[PDB]
Amino acid sequence: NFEKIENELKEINTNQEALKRNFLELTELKFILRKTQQFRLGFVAGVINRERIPTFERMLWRVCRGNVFLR
Amino acid sequence: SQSQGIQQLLQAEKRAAEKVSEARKRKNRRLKQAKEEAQAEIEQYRLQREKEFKAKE
Repeated sequence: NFEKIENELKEINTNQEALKRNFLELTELKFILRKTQQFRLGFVAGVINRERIPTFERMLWRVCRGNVFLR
Repeated sequence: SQSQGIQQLLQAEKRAAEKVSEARKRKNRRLKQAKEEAQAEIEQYRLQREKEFKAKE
């Protein structure tokens, strides 16, 4: 019985964490797709904490020699 | 605002597709012309071989 409880908690915690992570990642993906749907070229798309955007955008304009389109 | 970027992306792919499609059509037309000019030279060779064979006979 002790092993039953122990193994149930370990497995269920592990699964809960993984499923919650996947759920949050797909939640981000729902918004990413809805915004992206408004638009040989190439592109990438994603999500970030808003506070990093100023440094993120400036570094894209620094690593590429003044050439990048961002929304 | 964002509509200018949307139009630039759509028109960029259109411009690319046009130049590539026209160059692919030109490539196929050139290869067809190569085969036609080749056949004209091949007929001239055949005719020369026939004239020579008639002379040998």
